[PDB]
Amino acid sequence: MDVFLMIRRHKTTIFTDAKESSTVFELKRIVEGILKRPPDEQRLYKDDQLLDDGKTLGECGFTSQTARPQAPATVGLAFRADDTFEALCIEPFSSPPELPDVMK
Amino acid sequence: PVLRSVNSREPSQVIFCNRSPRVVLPVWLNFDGEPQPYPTLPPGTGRRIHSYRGHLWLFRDAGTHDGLLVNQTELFVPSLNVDGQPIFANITLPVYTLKERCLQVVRSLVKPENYRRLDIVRSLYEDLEDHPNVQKDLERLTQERIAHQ
Amino acid sequence: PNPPKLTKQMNAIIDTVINYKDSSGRQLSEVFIQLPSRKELPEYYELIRKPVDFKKIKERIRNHKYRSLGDLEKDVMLLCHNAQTFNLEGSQIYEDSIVLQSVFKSARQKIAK
Amino acid sequence: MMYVKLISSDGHEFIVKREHALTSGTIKAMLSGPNETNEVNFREIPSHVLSKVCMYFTYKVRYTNSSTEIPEFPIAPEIALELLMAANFLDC
Ligand SMILES: Cc1ncsc1-c1ccc(CNC(=O)[C@@H]2C[C@@H](O)CN2C(=O)[C@@H](NC(=O)C2(F)CC2)C(C)(C)C)c(OCCCN2CCC(c3ccc4c(c3)n(C3CCCC3)c3nc(=O)c5c(Br)cccc5n43)CC2)c1
Repeated sequence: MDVFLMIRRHKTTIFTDAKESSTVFELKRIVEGILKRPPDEQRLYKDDQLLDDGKTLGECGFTSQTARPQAPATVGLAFRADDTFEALCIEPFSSPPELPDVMK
Repeated sequence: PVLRSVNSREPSQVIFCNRSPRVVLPVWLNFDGEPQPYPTLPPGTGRRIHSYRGHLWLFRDAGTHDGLLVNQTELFVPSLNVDGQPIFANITLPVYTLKERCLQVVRSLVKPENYRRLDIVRSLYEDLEDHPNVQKDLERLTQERIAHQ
Repeated sequence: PNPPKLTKQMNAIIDTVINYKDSSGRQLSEVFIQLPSRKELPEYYELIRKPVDFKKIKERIRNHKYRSLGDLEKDVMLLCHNAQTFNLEGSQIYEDSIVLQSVFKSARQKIAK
Repeated sequence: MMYVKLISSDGHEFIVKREHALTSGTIKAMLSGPNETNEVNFREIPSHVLSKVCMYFTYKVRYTNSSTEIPEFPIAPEIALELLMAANFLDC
Protein backbone atom coordinates (compact mmCIF):
# COMPACT_ATOMS: atom_id res chain seq x y z
CA MET A 1 0.00 0.00 0.00
CA ASP A 2 1.35 3.42 -1.09
CA VAL A 3 0.83 6.69 0.83
CA PHE A 4 1.13 10.08 -0.85
CA LEU A 5 2.64 12.82 1.34
CA MET A 6 3.29 16.58 1.55
CA ILE A 7 6.23 17.20 3.97
CA ARG A 8 6.03 20.84 4.95
CA ARG A 9 8.31 23.25 6.79
CA HIS A 10 7.85 27.07 6.51
CA LYS A 11 7.83 27.84 2.73
CA THR A 12 9.17 24.37 1.72
CA THR A 13 7.02 21.40 0.60
CA ILE A 14 8.41 17.97 -0.34
CA PHE A 15 6.08 15.83 -2.49
CA THR A 16 6.88 12.18 -1.86
CA ASP A 17 5.37 8.66 -1.84
CA ALA A 18 6.13 5.94 0.77
CA LYS A 19 4.92 2.46 1.85
CA GLU A 20 2.23 2.24 4.61
CA SER A 21 4.56 -0.37 6.29
CA SER A 22 7.59 2.02 6.11
CA THR A 23 8.55 3.85 9.33
CA VAL A 24 8.82 7.51 10.46
CA PHE A 25 12.65 7.07 10.63
CA GLU A 26 12.78 5.92 6.92
CA LEU A 27 10.81 9.08 6.06
CA LYS A 28 13.35 11.19 8.10
CA ARG A 29 16.05 9.47 5.91
CA ILE A 30 14.21 10.64 2.74
CA VAL A 31 14.16 14.19 4.30
CA GLU A 32 17.94 13.93 5.03
CA GLY A 33 18.74 13.09 1.38
CA ILE A 34 16.83 16.18 0.23
CA LEU A 35 17.33 18.84 3.00
CA LYS A 36 20.78 17.63 4.31
CA ARG A 37 19.62 17.34 7.96
CA PRO A 38 20.12 14.03 9.88
CA PRO A 39 17.01 12.24 11.37
CA ASP A 40 17.85 13.34 14.97
CA GLU A 41 17.81 17.02 13.77
CA GLN A 42 14.16 16.50 12.63
CA ARG A 43 10.69 16.32 14.24
CA LEU A 44 7.73 14.94 12.21
CA TYR A 45 4.04 15.73 12.88
CA LYS A 46 0.54 14.51 11.83
CA ASP A 47 -1.35 17.76 12.67
CA ASP A 48 -0.57 18.76 16.32
CA GLN A 49 0.86 15.33 17.36
CA LEU A 50 4.58 14.49 17.21
CA LEU A 51 5.31 11.13 15.47
CA ASP A 52 7.67 8.50 17.03
CA ASP A 53 10.55 7.08 14.86
CA GLY A 54 9.67 3.36 15.25
CA LYS A 55 5.92 3.70 14.42
CA THR A 56 4.86 2.81 10.83
CA LEU A 57 3.05 5.41 8.66
CA GLY A 58 -0.16 3.35 8.94
CA GLU A 59 0.13 3.45 12.76
CA CYS A 60 0.30 7.30 12.60
CA GLY A 61 -2.87 7.42 10.49
CA PHE A 62 -1.49 7.51 6.92
CA THR A 63 -3.65 5.07 4.88
CA SER A 64 -4.39 4.82 1.12
CA GLN A 65 -7.87 6.40 1.77
CA THR A 66 -6.42 9.65 3.31
CA ALA A 67 -2.98 9.97 1.62
CA ARG A 68 -4.03 10.12 -2.07
CA PRO A 69 -1.82 11.22 -5.05
CA GLN A 70 -4.38 13.91 -6.07
CA ALA A 71 -4.93 14.86 -2.32
CA PRO A 72 -1.74 14.10 -0.30
CA ALA A 73 -1.66 13.96 3.51
CA THR A 74 0.35 16.78 5.23
CA VAL A 75 3.37 15.76 7.33
CA GLY A 76 4.66 18.71 9.39
CA LEU A 77 8.44 19.12 9.65
CA ALA A 78 10.38 20.99 12.34
CA PHE A 79 14.17 21.50 12.59
CA ARG A 80 16.43 22.07 15.60
CA ALA A 81 17.17 25.88 15.25
CA ASP A 82 19.62 27.76 17.59
CA ASP A 83 20.47 24.43 19.41
CA THR A 84 16.67 23.76 20.08
CA PHE A 85 13.65 22.49 18.04
CA GLU A 86 11.79 25.52 16.60
CA ALA A 87 7.98 25.74 16.97
CA LEU A 88 6.16 23.90 14.14
CA CYS A 89 5.58 26.42 11.39
CA ILE A 90 4.02 25.96 7.99
CA GLU A 91 3.39 29.11 5.94
CA PRO A 92 -0.06 29.08 4.23
CA PHE A 93 -0.26 28.84 0.39
CA SER A 94 -1.74 31.90 -1.41
CA SER A 95 -5.50 32.51 -1.55
CA PRO A 96 -7.56 32.06 -4.74
CA PRO A 97 -9.02 35.40 -5.94
CA GLU A 98 -12.69 36.33 -6.02
CA LEU A 99 -14.47 33.87 -8.40
CA PRO A 100 -15.33 35.56 -11.77
CA ASP A 101 -18.98 36.70 -12.22
CA VAL A 102 -19.53 34.50 -15.32
CA MET A 103 -18.18 31.61 -13.14
CA LYS A 104 -20.70 32.69 -10.41
CA PRO B 1 -15.53 3.77 -43.69
CA VAL B 2 -12.52 2.33 -41.79
CA LEU B 3 -14.16 2.40 -38.33
CA ARG B 4 -17.48 0.59 -38.61
CA SER B 5 -19.18 -2.55 -37.33
CA VAL B 6 -18.70 -5.67 -39.45
CA ASN B 7 -22.09 -7.19 -40.49
CA SER B 8 -21.61 -10.34 -38.36
CA ARG B 9 -24.25 -12.84 -37.20
CA GLU B 10 -22.12 -14.12 -34.26
CA PRO B 11 -23.98 -13.27 -31.02
CA SER B 12 -21.86 -11.86 -28.20
CA GLN B 13 -22.87 -11.22 -24.56
CA VAL B 14 -21.11 -8.28 -22.95
CA ILE B 15 -21.09 -6.81 -19.48
CA PHE B 16 -20.96 -2.97 -19.81
CA CYS B 17 -19.30 -2.16 -16.46
CA ASN B 18 -19.25 1.56 -15.47
CA ARG B 19 -16.11 1.92 -13.27
CA SER B 20 -16.10 5.72 -13.62
CA PRO B 21 -17.79 8.57 -11.61
CA ARG B 22 -19.65 9.72 -14.77
CA VAL B 23 -22.97 8.82 -16.46
CA VAL B 24 -21.77 6.79 -19.46
CA LEU B 25 -23.09 7.01 -22.98
CA PRO B 26 -22.32 3.78 -24.96
CA VAL B 27 -21.96 4.56 -28.70
CA TRP B 28 -22.37 1.81 -31.32
CA LEU B 29 -20.69 2.39 -34.69
CA ASN B 30 -23.11 1.10 -37.30
CA PHE B 31 -22.30 -0.89 -40.52
CA ASP B 32 -21.95 2.56 -42.26
CA GLY B 33 -19.55 3.88 -39.56
CA GLU B 34 -22.17 6.31 -38.18
CA PRO B 35 -22.32 6.66 -34.35
CA GLN B 36 -25.53 5.40 -32.62
CA PRO B 37 -26.28 6.48 -29.01
CA TYR B 38 -27.51 3.72 -26.67
CA PRO B 39 -29.13 3.82 -23.16
CA THR B 40 -26.85 5.55 -20.62
CA LEU B 41 -25.15 3.85 -17.63
CA PRO B 42 -25.29 5.59 -14.25
CA PRO B 43 -21.95 5.66 -12.27
CA GLY B 44 -21.09 2.38 -10.48
CA THR B 45 -23.46 0.18 -12.49
CA GLY B 46 -23.23 -2.74 -14.91
CA ARG B 47 -25.58 -4.19 -17.55
CA ARG B 48 -25.44 -7.57 -19.36
CA ILE B 49 -26.19 -6.67 -23.02
CA HIS B 50 -26.62 -8.33 -26.40
CA SER B 51 -24.10 -7.54 -29.12
CA TYR B 52 -22.27 -9.25 -32.00
CA ARG B 53 -18.64 -10.26 -32.58
CA GLY B 54 -16.88 -7.58 -34.63
CA HIS B 55 -19.28 -4.80 -33.54
CA LEU B 56 -17.59 -1.43 -32.66
CA TRP B 57 -18.28 0.50 -29.49
CA LEU B 58 -17.11 3.84 -27.98
CA PHE B 59 -17.87 5.33 -24.49
CA ARG B 60 -18.45 8.97 -23.59
CA ASP B 61 -19.57 11.10 -20.67
CA ALA B 62 -23.35 11.35 -21.40
CA GLY B 63 -23.54 15.05 -20.37
CA THR B 64 -20.36 16.51 -21.92
CA HIS B 65 -19.18 13.85 -24.43
CA ASP B 66 -15.75 13.71 -22.63
CA GLY B 67 -13.80 10.61 -23.87
CA LEU B 68 -13.69 7.44 -21.78
CA LEU B 69 -11.66 4.28 -21.94
CA VAL B 70 -12.89 0.71 -22.24
CA ASN B 71 -10.45 -2.07 -21.20
CA GLN B 72 -7.75 0.71 -21.20
CA THR B 73 -8.41 1.73 -24.85
CA GLU B 74 -10.72 3.92 -27.02
CA LEU B 75 -12.65 1.26 -28.95
CA PHE B 76 -14.30 -1.91 -27.83
CA VAL B 77 -14.91 -4.95 -30.04
CA PRO B 78 -16.74 -8.08 -28.66
CA SER B 79 -14.42 -11.05 -29.33
CA LEU B 80 -14.13 -14.71 -28.06
CA ASN B 81 -16.61 -15.72 -25.28
CA VAL B 82 -14.45 -18.13 -23.18
CA ASP B 83 -16.58 -21.15 -22.04
CA GLY B 84 -19.91 -19.26 -22.42
CA GLN B 85 -18.81 -16.26 -20.19
CA PRO B 86 -19.87 -12.74 -21.21
CA ILE B 87 -17.07 -10.36 -22.32
CA PHE B 88 -16.27 -7.66 -19.72
CA ALA B 89 -16.16 -4.08 -21.06
CA ASN B 90 -14.55 -2.15 -18.13
CA ILE B 91 -15.38 1.49 -18.72
CA THR B 92 -13.06 3.95 -16.90
CA LEU B 93 -11.87 7.56 -16.84
CA PRO B 94 -8.67 8.20 -18.80
CA VAL B 95 -5.76 9.94 -17.03
CA TYR B 96 -6.69 13.25 -18.66
CA THR B 97 -4.00 15.96 -19.21
CA LEU B 98 -4.26 18.77 -16.61
CA LYS B 99 -5.22 21.15 -19.44
CA GLU B 100 -8.08 18.93 -20.66
CA ARG B 101 -9.23 18.33 -17.03
CA CYS B 102 -9.20 22.16 -16.37
CA LEU B 103 -11.14 22.79 -19.60
CA GLN B 104 -13.83 20.31 -18.40
CA VAL B 105 -14.27 22.11 -15.04
CA VAL B 106 -14.30 25.61 -16.61
CA ARG B 107 -16.96 24.29 -19.14
CA SER B 108 -19.17 22.98 -16.30
CA LEU B 109 -19.06 26.42 -14.61
CA VAL B 110 -19.37 28.94 -17.52
CA LYS B 111 -22.05 29.13 -20.25
CA PRO B 112 -20.50 28.98 -23.82
CA GLU B 113 -21.77 32.56 -24.53
CA ASN B 114 -19.71 33.78 -21.50
CA TYR B 115 -16.38 32.01 -22.41
CA ARG B 116 -14.88 35.20 -23.92
CA ARG B 117 -15.68 37.25 -20.73
CA LEU B 118 -12.96 35.21 -18.93
CA ASP B 119 -9.53 36.92 -18.46
CA ILE B 120 -7.33 34.23 -20.15
CA VAL B 121 -4.87 33.94 -23.12
CA ARG B 122 -6.63 34.03 -26.56
CA SER B 123 -5.89 30.37 -27.58
CA LEU B 124 -7.66 29.10 -24.41
CA TYR B 125 -10.98 30.54 -25.74
CA GLU B 126 -10.49 28.31 -28.85
CA ASP B 127 -9.80 25.27 -26.61
CA LEU B 128 -12.92 26.04 -24.46
CA GLU B 129 -15.07 26.18 -27.61
CA ASP B 130 -13.50 22.96 -29.00
CA HIS B 131 -16.11 20.86 -27.16
CA PRO B 132 -15.55 17.06 -27.05
CA ASN B 133 -17.48 15.36 -29.85
CA VAL B 134 -17.90 11.71 -31.04
CA GLN B 135 -17.51 12.71 -34.77
CA LYS B 136 -14.36 14.73 -34.01
CA ASP B 137 -12.76 11.78 -32.11
CA LEU B 138 -13.76 9.33 -34.87
CA GLU B 139 -11.96 11.45 -37.54
CA ARG B 140 -8.76 11.41 -35.41
CA LEU B 141 -9.12 7.61 -34.80
CA THR B 142 -9.68 6.98 -38.55
CA GLN B 143 -6.33 8.73 -39.33
CA GLU B 144 -4.64 6.83 -36.42
CA ARG B 145 -5.93 3.44 -37.76
CA ILE B 146 -4.92 4.31 -41.40
CA ALA B 147 -1.33 5.24 -40.27
CA HIS B 148 -0.94 1.76 -38.59
CA GLN B 149 -2.09 -0.01 -41.81
CA PRO C 1 -60.56 -22.58 -33.86
CA ASN C 2 -59.41 -23.08 -37.49
CA PRO C 3 -59.24 -26.37 -39.51
CA PRO C 4 -55.87 -28.18 -38.93
CA LYS C 5 -54.78 -27.95 -42.64
CA LEU C 6 -55.12 -24.12 -42.57
CA THR C 7 -52.98 -23.65 -39.39
CA LYS C 8 -50.24 -25.92 -40.95
CA GLN C 9 -50.19 -23.77 -44.12
CA MET C 10 -49.98 -20.46 -42.15
CA ASN C 11 -47.05 -21.74 -40.04
CA ALA C 12 -45.30 -23.24 -43.11
CA ILE C 13 -45.47 -19.87 -44.98
CA ILE C 14 -44.43 -17.82 -41.93
CA ASP C 15 -41.50 -20.22 -41.16
CA THR C 16 -40.27 -19.85 -44.77
CA VAL C 17 -40.33 -16.00 -44.44
CA ILE C 18 -38.71 -15.96 -40.96
CA ASN C 19 -35.97 -18.54 -41.76
CA TYR C 20 -35.23 -16.81 -45.08
CA LYS C 21 -31.48 -16.22 -45.53
CA ASP C 22 -30.08 -14.03 -48.30
CA SER C 23 -26.87 -14.73 -50.29
CA SER C 24 -24.62 -13.63 -47.33
CA GLY C 25 -26.48 -15.97 -44.92
CA ARG C 26 -28.12 -13.06 -43.08
CA GLN C 27 -31.64 -13.69 -41.62
CA LEU C 28 -33.60 -10.72 -43.04
CA SER C 29 -36.50 -11.19 -40.58
CA GLU C 30 -34.21 -10.73 -37.50
CA VAL C 31 -34.94 -7.02 -36.80
CA PHE C 32 -38.66 -7.53 -37.67
CA ILE C 33 -39.28 -10.21 -35.02
CA GLN C 34 -39.81 -7.60 -32.26
CA LEU C 35 -40.98 -3.99 -32.59
CA PRO C 36 -39.01 -1.15 -30.93
CA SER C 37 -40.58 -0.35 -27.50
CA ARG C 38 -42.97 2.68 -27.13
CA LYS C 39 -40.51 4.11 -24.54
CA GLU C 40 -37.37 3.92 -26.76
CA LEU C 41 -39.06 4.99 -30.02
CA PRO C 42 -42.36 6.85 -29.39
CA GLU C 43 -42.26 8.43 -32.93
CA TYR C 44 -42.85 4.94 -34.41
CA TYR C 45 -46.17 4.68 -32.52
CA GLU C 46 -47.08 8.30 -33.44
CA LEU C 47 -46.48 7.54 -37.18
CA ILE C 48 -47.48 3.85 -37.54
CA ARG C 49 -51.19 3.46 -36.68
CA LYS C 50 -51.22 -0.39 -36.85
CA PRO C 51 -47.87 -1.73 -35.54
CA VAL C 52 -47.08 -5.43 -36.04
CA ASP C 53 -44.00 -7.73 -35.83
CA PHE C 54 -43.38 -11.45 -36.62
CA LYS C 55 -43.95 -12.48 -32.89
CA LYS C 56 -47.44 -10.80 -33.07
CA ILE C 57 -48.13 -12.56 -36.44
CA LYS C 58 -47.07 -15.97 -34.94
CA GLU C 59 -49.36 -15.30 -31.96
CA ARG C 60 -52.30 -14.45 -34.30
CA ILE C 61 -51.91 -17.82 -36.21
CA ARG C 62 -51.68 -19.65 -32.82
CA ASN C 63 -54.85 -17.98 -31.39
CA HIS C 64 -56.77 -18.47 -34.76
CA LYS C 65 -57.20 -14.72 -35.44
CA TYR C 66 -56.52 -15.36 -39.19
CA ARG C 67 -59.35 -17.41 -40.76
CA SER C 68 -57.58 -17.65 -44.21
CA LEU C 69 -54.28 -17.17 -46.10
CA GLY C 70 -55.64 -13.75 -47.22
CA ASP C 71 -55.90 -12.71 -43.49
CA LEU C 72 -52.28 -13.82 -42.91
CA GLU C 73 -51.16 -11.99 -46.15
CA LYS C 74 -52.78 -8.71 -44.92
CA ASP C 75 -50.64 -8.72 -41.75
CA VAL C 76 -47.35 -9.56 -43.54
CA MET C 77 -48.21 -6.81 -46.11
CA LEU C 78 -48.93 -4.41 -43.19
CA LEU C 79 -45.53 -5.21 -41.49
CA CYS C 80 -43.66 -4.55 -44.81
CA HIS C 81 -45.59 -1.33 -45.61
CA ASN C 82 -44.90 -0.05 -42.00
CA ALA C 83 -41.17 -0.78 -42.46
CA GLN C 84 -41.35 1.10 -45.81
CA THR C 85 -43.24 4.06 -44.21
CA PHE C 86 -41.09 4.74 -41.08
CA ASN C 87 -37.72 3.99 -42.70
CA LEU C 88 -35.94 5.77 -45.58
CA GLU C 89 -35.71 4.29 -49.10
CA GLY C 90 -32.31 2.64 -49.62
CA SER C 91 -31.79 1.83 -45.86
CA GLN C 92 -30.97 -1.88 -45.15
CA ILE C 93 -34.27 -2.42 -43.22
CA TYR C 94 -36.43 -0.81 -46.02
CA GLU C 95 -34.68 -3.09 -48.57
CA ASP C 96 -35.12 -6.18 -46.27
CA SER C 97 -38.91 -5.58 -46.12
CA ILE C 98 -39.02 -5.53 -50.02
CA VAL C 99 -37.35 -9.01 -50.13
CA LEU C 100 -39.55 -10.42 -47.30
CA GLN C 101 -42.67 -9.30 -49.19
CA SER C 102 -41.39 -11.25 -52.28
CA VAL C 103 -40.45 -14.36 -50.17
CA PHE C 104 -44.02 -14.31 -48.71
CA LYS C 105 -45.67 -14.25 -52.17
CA SER C 106 -43.50 -17.18 -53.42
CA ALA C 107 -44.11 -19.26 -50.24
CA ARG C 108 -47.93 -18.79 -50.57
CA GLN C 109 -47.76 -19.95 -54.25
CA LYS C 110 -45.73 -23.10 -53.31
CA ILE C 111 -48.22 -24.11 -50.53
CA ALA C 112 -51.22 -23.49 -52.90
CA LYS C 113 -49.65 -25.86 -55.52
CA MET D 1 15.99 9.51 -7.40
CA MET D 2 16.76 13.10 -8.42
CA TYR D 3 14.76 16.06 -7.16
CA VAL D 4 13.90 19.44 -8.64
CA LYS D 5 12.78 22.60 -6.84
CA LEU D 6 9.78 24.47 -8.26
CA ILE D 7 9.36 28.00 -6.87
CA SER D 8 6.02 29.89 -6.83
CA SER D 9 5.56 33.65 -7.50
CA ASP D 10 5.19 34.12 -3.67
CA GLY D 11 8.40 32.18 -2.85
CA HIS D 12 7.01 28.75 -1.88
CA GLU D 13 9.41 25.89 -2.73
CA PHE D 14 7.99 22.59 -3.99
CA ILE D 15 10.40 19.67 -4.06
CA VAL D 16 9.28 16.99 -6.50
CA LYS D 17 10.88 13.93 -8.17
CA ARG D 18 12.71 15.04 -11.37
CA GLU D 19 10.62 12.40 -13.29
CA HIS D 20 7.34 13.98 -12.06
CA ALA D 21 8.42 17.49 -13.08
CA LEU D 22 9.59 16.33 -16.59
CA THR D 23 5.83 15.54 -17.29
CA SER D 24 5.98 19.24 -18.37
CA GLY D 25 7.90 20.13 -21.56
CA THR D 26 8.05 23.79 -20.27
CA ILE D 27 9.77 22.64 -16.96
CA LYS D 28 12.12 20.39 -19.02
CA ALA D 29 12.97 23.43 -21.22
CA MET D 30 13.62 25.60 -18.14
CA LEU D 31 15.78 22.89 -16.40
CA SER D 32 18.04 22.99 -19.55
CA GLY D 33 18.45 26.80 -19.92
CA PRO D 34 17.57 29.84 -17.73
CA ASN D 35 19.34 30.37 -9.43
CA GLU D 36 20.70 26.86 -8.49
CA THR D 37 21.14 23.81 -10.87
CA ASN D 38 17.72 22.05 -10.46
CA GLU D 39 15.58 25.03 -9.32
CA VAL D 40 12.93 26.62 -11.55
CA ASN D 41 11.19 29.91 -10.66
CA PHE D 42 7.61 30.71 -11.81
CA ARG D 43 7.10 34.49 -11.74
CA GLU D 44 3.32 34.25 -12.33
CA ILE D 45 2.31 30.86 -10.83
CA PRO D 46 1.04 31.29 -7.22
CA SER D 47 1.55 28.63 -4.50
CA HIS D 48 -2.19 27.59 -4.37
CA VAL D 49 -1.90 26.78 -8.10
CA LEU D 50 1.68 25.29 -8.13
CA SER D 51 0.73 22.90 -5.24
CA LYS D 52 -2.19 21.52 -7.33
CA VAL D 53 0.16 21.17 -10.37
CA CYS D 54 2.51 19.01 -8.19
CA MET D 55 -0.51 16.93 -7.04
CA TYR D 56 -1.38 16.48 -10.71
CA PHE D 57 2.19 15.23 -11.53
CA THR D 58 1.83 12.65 -8.72
CA TYR D 59 -1.73 11.64 -9.83
CA LYS D 60 -0.56 11.24 -13.47
CA VAL D 61 2.53 9.11 -12.56
CA ARG D 62 0.56 6.85 -10.21
CA TYR D 63 -2.48 6.30 -12.50
CA THR D 64 -0.79 6.11 -15.97
CA ASN D 65 -0.44 2.39 -17.08
CA SER D 66 -2.46 0.99 -14.14
CA SER D 67 -5.22 -1.68 -13.84
CA THR D 68 -7.25 0.21 -11.16
CA GLU D 69 -10.40 2.37 -11.15
CA ILE D 70 -9.06 5.88 -11.82
CA PRO D 71 -10.52 8.60 -9.53
CA GLU D 72 -11.50 12.05 -10.86
CA PHE D 73 -8.73 14.72 -10.53
CA PRO D 74 -10.58 17.27 -8.30
CA ILE D 75 -10.42 21.00 -9.09
CA ALA D 76 -12.31 23.53 -6.91
CA PRO D 77 -14.21 26.27 -8.90
CA GLU D 78 -12.05 29.07 -7.26
CA ILE D 79 -8.73 27.71 -8.53
CA ALA D 80 -10.14 26.55 -11.99
CA LEU D 81 -9.13 29.55 -14.19
CA GLU D 82 -5.64 30.00 -12.72
CA LEU D 83 -5.07 26.25 -12.91
CA LEU D 84 -6.12 26.40 -16.60
CA MET D 85 -3.66 29.26 -17.26
CA ALA D 86 -0.71 27.37 -15.65
CA ALA D 87 -1.60 23.98 -17.22
CA ASN D 88 -1.65 25.83 -20.57
CA PHE D 89 1.75 27.50 -19.95
CA LEU D 90 3.25 24.22 -18.65
CA ASP D 91 1.58 22.08 -21.38
CA CYS D 92 0.20 19.55 -18.81
C1 LIG E 1 -29.81 -1.55 -21.96
C2 LIG E 1 -28.50 -0.99 -22.41
N1 LIG E 1 -27.78 -0.22 -21.52
C3 LIG E 1 -26.69 0.21 -22.07
S1 LIG E 1 -26.42 -0.28 -23.69
C4 LIG E 1 -27.92 -1.15 -23.65
C5 LIG E 1 -28.33 -1.94 -24.83
C6 LIG E 1 -27.49 -2.91 -25.37
C7 LIG E 1 -27.93 -3.75 -26.37
C8 LIG E 1 -29.22 -3.63 -26.90
C9 LIG E 1 -29.75 -4.58 -27.95
N2 LIG E 1 -28.73 -4.95 -28.91
C10 LIG E 1 -28.44 -4.20 -29.98
O1 LIG E 1 -29.12 -3.24 -30.35
C11 LIG E 1 -27.18 -4.62 -30.71
C12 LIG E 1 -26.01 -3.74 -30.27
C13 LIG E 1 -25.09 -3.73 -31.48
O2 LIG E 1 -24.28 -4.90 -31.46
C14 LIG E 1 -26.06 -3.68 -32.66
N3 LIG E 1 -27.22 -4.43 -32.17
C15 LIG E 1 -28.21 -5.03 -32.86
O3 LIG E 1 -28.98 -5.81 -32.33
C16 LIG E 1 -28.33 -4.80 -34.38
N4 LIG E 1 -28.60 -6.09 -34.99
C17 LIG E 1 -27.78 -6.95 -35.60
O4 LIG E 1 -26.59 -6.75 -35.80
C18 LIG E 1 -28.44 -8.28 -36.01
F1 LIG E 1 -29.52 -8.65 -35.18
C19 LIG E 1 -28.64 -8.60 -37.44
C20 LIG E 1 -27.70 -9.42 -36.59
C21 LIG E 1 -29.41 -3.75 -34.80
C22 LIG E 1 -29.24 -2.43 -34.04
C23 LIG E 1 -29.25 -3.47 -36.29
C24 LIG E 1 -30.82 -4.28 -34.55
C25 LIG E 1 -30.02 -2.58 -26.44
O5 LIG E 1 -31.13 -2.34 -27.21
C26 LIG E 1 -31.97 -1.21 -26.89
C27 LIG E 1 -31.82 -0.13 -27.95
C28 LIG E 1 -31.33 -0.73 -29.25
N5 LIG E 1 -32.24 -0.59 -30.45
C29 LIG E 1 -31.84 -1.59 -31.49
C30 LIG E 1 -32.67 -1.42 -32.77
C31 LIG E 1 -34.15 -1.59 -32.42
C32 LIG E 1 -35.11 -1.81 -33.57
C33 LIG E 1 -35.95 -2.91 -33.49
C34 LIG E 1 -36.97 -3.12 -34.41
C35 LIG E 1 -37.13 -2.20 -35.43
C36 LIG E 1 -36.28 -1.10 -35.54
C37 LIG E 1 -35.26 -0.89 -34.62
N6 LIG E 1 -36.72 -0.34 -36.67
C38 LIG E 1 -36.16 0.91 -37.28
C39 LIG E 1 -34.67 0.83 -37.66
C40 LIG E 1 -33.99 1.97 -36.91
C41 LIG E 1 -35.06 2.99 -36.70
C42 LIG E 1 -36.29 2.16 -36.40
C43 LIG E 1 -37.84 -0.97 -37.19
N7 LIG E 1 -38.64 -0.53 -38.13
C44 LIG E 1 -39.81 -1.22 -38.45
O6 LIG E 1 -40.65 -0.70 -39.19
C45 LIG E 1 -40.06 -2.51 -37.77
C46 LIG E 1 -41.14 -3.38 -38.07
BR1 LIG E 1 -42.26 -3.17 -39.59
C47 LIG E 1 -41.38 -4.53 -37.33
C48 LIG E 1 -40.53 -4.87 -36.31
C49 LIG E 1 -39.42 -4.09 -36.03
C50 LIG E 1 -39.19 -2.93 -36.75
N8 LIG E 1 -38.07 -2.12 -36.46
C51 LIG E 1 -34.56 -0.55 -31.38
C52 LIG E 1 -33.70 -0.71 -30.11
C53 LIG E 1 -29.60 -1.78 -25.38
